[PDB]
Amino acid sequence: KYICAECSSKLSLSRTDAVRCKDCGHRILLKARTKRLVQFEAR
Amino acid sequence: NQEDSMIMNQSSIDRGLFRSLFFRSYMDQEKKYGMSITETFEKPQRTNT
Amino acid sequence: KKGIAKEHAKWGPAAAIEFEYDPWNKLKHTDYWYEQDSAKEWPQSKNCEYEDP
Amino acid sequence: MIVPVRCFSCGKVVGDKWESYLNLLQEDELDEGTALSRLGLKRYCCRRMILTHVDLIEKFLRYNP
Amino acid sequence: NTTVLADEFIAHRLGLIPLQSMDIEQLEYSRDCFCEDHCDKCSVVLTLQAFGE
Amino acid sequence: SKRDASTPLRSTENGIVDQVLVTTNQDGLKFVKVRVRTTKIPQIGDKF
Amino acid sequence: MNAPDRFELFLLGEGESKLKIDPDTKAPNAVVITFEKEDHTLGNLIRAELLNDRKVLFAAYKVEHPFFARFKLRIQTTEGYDPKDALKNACNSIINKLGALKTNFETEWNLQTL
Amino acid sequence: YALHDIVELSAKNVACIIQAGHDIFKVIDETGKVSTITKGSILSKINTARARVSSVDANGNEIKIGDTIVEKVGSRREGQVLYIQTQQIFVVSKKIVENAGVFVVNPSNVEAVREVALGKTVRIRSAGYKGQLGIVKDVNGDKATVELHSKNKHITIDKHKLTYYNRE
Ligand SMILES: [Zn+2]
Ligand SMILES: [Zn+2]
Ligand SMILES: [Zn+2]
Repeated sequence: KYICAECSSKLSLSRTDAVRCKDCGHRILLKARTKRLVQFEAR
Repeated sequence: NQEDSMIMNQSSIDRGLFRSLFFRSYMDQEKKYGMSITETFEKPQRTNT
Repeated sequence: KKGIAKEHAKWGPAAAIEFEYDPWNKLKHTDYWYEQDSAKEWPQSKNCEYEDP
Repeated sequence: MIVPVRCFSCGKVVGDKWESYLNLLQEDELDEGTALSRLGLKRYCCRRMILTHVDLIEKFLRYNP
Repeated sequence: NTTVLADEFIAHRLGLIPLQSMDIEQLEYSRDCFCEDHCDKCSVVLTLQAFGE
Repeated sequence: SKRDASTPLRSTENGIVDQVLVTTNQDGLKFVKVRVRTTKIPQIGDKF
Repeated sequence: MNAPDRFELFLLGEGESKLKIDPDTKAPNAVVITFEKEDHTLGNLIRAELLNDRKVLFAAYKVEHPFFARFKLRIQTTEGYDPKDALKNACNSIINKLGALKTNFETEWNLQTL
Repeated sequence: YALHDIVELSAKNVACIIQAGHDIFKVIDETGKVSTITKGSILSKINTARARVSSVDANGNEIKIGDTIVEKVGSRREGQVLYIQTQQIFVVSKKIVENAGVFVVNPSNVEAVREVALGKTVRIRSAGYKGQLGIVKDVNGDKATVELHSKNKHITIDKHKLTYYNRE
């Protein structure tokens, strides 16, 4: 559900939980793209 | 193209001519109005709202 | 999908389609812009060799 | 970022020869015009499309992401 | 997708990629044939996978 | 019990959300930043 | 935000006729044929073929606006000559010329090894 | 309580105020009888706007709150319906001063003067944008408005010719 900017490792944290990366002290905590199907056209 | 106007090729436009990417950033904070009270980032469910 | 270049340039089967006619100024369709000499300013086209001057 | 797939003016595919263009510039140490002519670009539209392109994709990939 | 590029950008680049169309006459427009979910009778499906190590 | 305080998207602009990040402010309060990317093609009204 | 439907340019709309023929009161034996979802490509060729016929007197094609894929051809012929017959003859001649050109090109390509 | 307000006197009694006072209210009941009561006699105020009550007139045309109706018999009083009772309707008329212009009449004696597609990804089948992912915004009836993912435009297309897909 979330990834680290540097480590790029999944966290899958829940509510009322720290937003800091477990592996490193960086806490950017980027989120991966949605699993929903997405379509684009060259037009 | 009068009055300094111009005519641009539609084929070139759709083929990759002067295409642009626009990025807009929105920022949100849970600024506290009073101690012990803070905002929550959750999907509204229409209950008590 | 099957389509034509009119809908989008990506379907264009040909890049450049050169079309020419009347190399020598026989029909007077074009009035060459000249300052000293029309022939000197404008070099002869490649196809000119295929028609009588 | 990447070389355009097709020329804006005519639509000729010029992205295949971009790597060949770089190799000719570096490996053979040929000038821009001679290399472009060897690649088979007659119209100056493709000449300026290839010559004027800048490889920002390599710059972007320098970062860790 | 996690490349530095954009999904729309890569889609546009892929659109310009030439594809073999010798048997285009045999192929039929999707809007013509009564199909569902881009049937192969009117469309060609490919898959792209790539990642460095 | 609570009042909605969501940030609606711009009425006159639309596009595909590109990235979303969550961090902590100087005081530790939760902070969110969402960047939306749109592809704009030249049109008649566009100025060059 | 409201760009025209690109596919609609070459595709007929719902409940739209490909050709609309109406009479013209400007001159005797004058007709107007509105071609829908067509460009200069066919109109210019049809008009040129019509002008090549002696019986045809006037044949002019006009495009109202680039936005709309549509044009109007005004055709006036001699008395007793239905414009539709002249248009059909011109189209048949165009088809014959195109077929002859295709056959000649195929023969030339076959003759040449490359 | 203000003038013309609907007061629920009891579980089965509903009245309309014709003279709103401080603690004394004159109200006409469904039977047309006008009586004076105290503030405590009113259990609660019925919200006409939020009241989903409808009746059938003599001609069969549906009548709702606020619709202008004219009596078929009597004085042919014309007025706007404020509230609809099970067997009676309260109508206020600006041309009548008696009882503050509010009168109770039988409905038969007057004449009038859930989208599953929404919020789900769809693909069009028979159109110029067939096979294109779209998000349904709203439906106006027999037509569904969908925003295309790859195009910044909303198009209205019949829902029957669209195929629905799972969230993922
Ligand atoms: Zn980390
Ligand atoms: Zn070119
Ligand atoms: Zn099909």
